[PDB]
Amino acid sequence: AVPKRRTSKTRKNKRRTHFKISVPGMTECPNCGEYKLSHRVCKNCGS
Amino acid sequence: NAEHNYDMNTDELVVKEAYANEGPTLKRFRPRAQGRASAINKRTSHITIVVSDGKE
Amino acid sequence: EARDILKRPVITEKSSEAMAEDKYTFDVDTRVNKTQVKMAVEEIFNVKVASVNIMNYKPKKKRMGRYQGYTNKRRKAIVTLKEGSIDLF
Amino acid sequence: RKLGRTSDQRKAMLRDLATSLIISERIETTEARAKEVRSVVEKLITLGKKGDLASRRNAAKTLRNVEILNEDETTQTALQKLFGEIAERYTERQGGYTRILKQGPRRGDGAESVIIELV
Amino acid sequence: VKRTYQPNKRKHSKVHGFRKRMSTKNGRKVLARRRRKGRKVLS
RNA sequence: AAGUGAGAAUGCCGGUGUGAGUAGCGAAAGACGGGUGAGAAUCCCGUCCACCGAUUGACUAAGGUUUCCAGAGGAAGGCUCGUCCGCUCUGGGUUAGUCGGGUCCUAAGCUGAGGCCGACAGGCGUAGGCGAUGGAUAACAGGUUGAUAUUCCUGUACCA
RNA sequence: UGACCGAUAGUGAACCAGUACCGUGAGGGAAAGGUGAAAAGCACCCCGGAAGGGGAGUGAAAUAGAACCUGAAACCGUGU
Repeated sequence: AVPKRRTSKTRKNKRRTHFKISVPGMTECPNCGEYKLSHRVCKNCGS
Repeated sequence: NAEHNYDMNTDELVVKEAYANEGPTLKRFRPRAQGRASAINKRTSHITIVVSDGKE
Repeated sequence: EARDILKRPVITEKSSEAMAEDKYTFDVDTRVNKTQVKMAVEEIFNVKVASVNIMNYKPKKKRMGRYQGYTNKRRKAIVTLKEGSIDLF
Repeated sequence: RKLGRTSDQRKAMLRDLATSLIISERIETTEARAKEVRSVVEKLITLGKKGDLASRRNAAKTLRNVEILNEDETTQTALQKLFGEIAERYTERQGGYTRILKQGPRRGDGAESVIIELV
Repeated sequence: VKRTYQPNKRKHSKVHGFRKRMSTKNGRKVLARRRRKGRKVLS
């Protein structure tokens, strides 16, 4: 129930290979000079 | 900073480097069970960002 | 004596409302009684006082601005007449 | 069907939302809550179309018996407005048709904010 | 549960104090030690 | 001429790691509208709903010792958030002849001039002195403040 | 006066010391020195609610800006 040995800087950086965030949809507004969320609306993004 | 000091373009700009160094951390304490107490750390960051134009 | 028993008067928003009911508040010494102040305000101001009320004040803590310290204790006394006028402002 | 709290608690909350969406036109809440109050509000508008005594008694089993309208400057008690104004304004095949508009997430947590207006 | 050390003003000035330590010779030696050390609080 | 050479003593002290973005985040049921602001699930007002219900109610005592009221905040602080605060900074707030005590009186005990006993230190004891948790002593109806009320004010009585 | 110490040394204490704190009590008992020659301690403009930056200015020096002489390892990052 307790780590027998300590992890290195190579085995610790290998586990953080999938630990990341994905990019958003960024549905560019038709004509308003803003940015609306995918299938959403904003006070600046007209479309 | 590159619009009043250098007065360059804005549409033709690209972020060159972008990192974050560590800073001084504060030490706190949390009372556990059976009288023993643990420790808590409050680390800080030194976010830095430089903007270029695709040329030196 | 009858001069060192009276320090300074209290000028706040509560003492200003007591002027309409003829009740002046003063800061006396922390060793006088409720009879020595009746013979010190009836001679310095020459006015026949009616009754007198006193109250003790404990010392406060301090402030982070300077360093850990303490405050001096004070003794308030509300003297009220019924024919005399004011002697301060 | 979806959940959230306990059987009784859920029921109570649902009734509150429905009554609050009948005397305020448009309101803004969460996604799941807006996708569950769009089936208990449309059924109430269907009972208001009939305009019979039986329906009126069945419409008082959900609508809260309070919330006296203050914007009408009178003694309107929800039901009257629903069986007089809301009912006398809809003639579509979707009875109490309602639309929902999605928006950005909240700051507190990550719940997706949404708006449900009457149509 | 009921713990120890029950606060009591009168009792605190009875078992200890300056009038109780200045009543015996054994308790008068503890007032000299603290004074020598430089303690800012004596009983 | 020496405090002269460090890799190990479950060695002493300080700083930073690994476990890991993992375990945990410790009493009631909340929902929406309006307001404030650079920023609101969390602050302010409103309506509905619910919980305690011989108590999570109201008041004496012990104990703690400004945490109480108002105005302004940069963080630190608060197991999230914060424009909020039992947190920081200014300036304020506790009124008694009758209310609790002190003062009168004594109980258990604790100290005692002469007086016994003891290498010394110091023990014990007679009148006396001290010592309440008990005895003896005199208030009510109302009106008012951002913070005090049998105490301030108004009427009216009682004790010395 | 010294083939004595020079901030983990020398007094427990070079500074806020018998002080923070710990215990019913007798008692136990820390950590913490250094900008520059002189505050000349960043006037002014730009981004931000502020904090903090980027120019400019003071200086021999600003990678000397009060986390203020020198700045070593463990540890954490970006480019190649």
